[PDB]
Amino acid sequence: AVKHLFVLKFKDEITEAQKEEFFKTYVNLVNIIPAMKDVYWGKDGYTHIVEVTFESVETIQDYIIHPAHVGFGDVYRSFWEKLLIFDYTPRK
Amino acid sequence: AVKHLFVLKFKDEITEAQKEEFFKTYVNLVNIIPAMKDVYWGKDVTGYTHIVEVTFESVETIQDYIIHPAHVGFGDVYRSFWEKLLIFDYTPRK
Repeated sequence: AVKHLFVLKFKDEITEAQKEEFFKTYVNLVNIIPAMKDVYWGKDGYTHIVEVTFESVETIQDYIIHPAHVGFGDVYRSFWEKLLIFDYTPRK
Repeated sequence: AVKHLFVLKFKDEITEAQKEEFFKTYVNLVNIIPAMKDVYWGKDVTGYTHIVEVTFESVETIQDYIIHPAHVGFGDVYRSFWEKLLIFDYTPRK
């Protein structure tokens, strides 16, 4: 099982309630995007972390071009100053 | 339960043998440092190339890990392997 992990910094103008709303609405994408298996997010100049579980590297791409994900980006991309993305298979 | 996450880029000269020993030694710290509950690492397939996630009981046990001599030892030996590093400590939530 693979992970889609991303790390974010919000723009200064974004309020605390807005950041909270951002993650709540993101997590709700589990209700719309079949590829998303689980999501967790957290707050520790990056401040926030999001981890999504996927069946495979293939299913990650299904999430990427899903119309709800594209829609989320269009509404919310303006919230972040900068973002890093990582896709990988956890191993020990 | 809290998460210790770090993301790294190795310096260009670092070999595949050095990289594997690096994660092999780091993963092995679970057996030495009680605070470390589990570890997984991965290489990005999409700057930063590698991901390491450590699970801890709480933020208190993270500090036990931080000053543990085996952890300090890992840092002294292996810190020269990485060009850049980001560290995050956070509680996962939904």
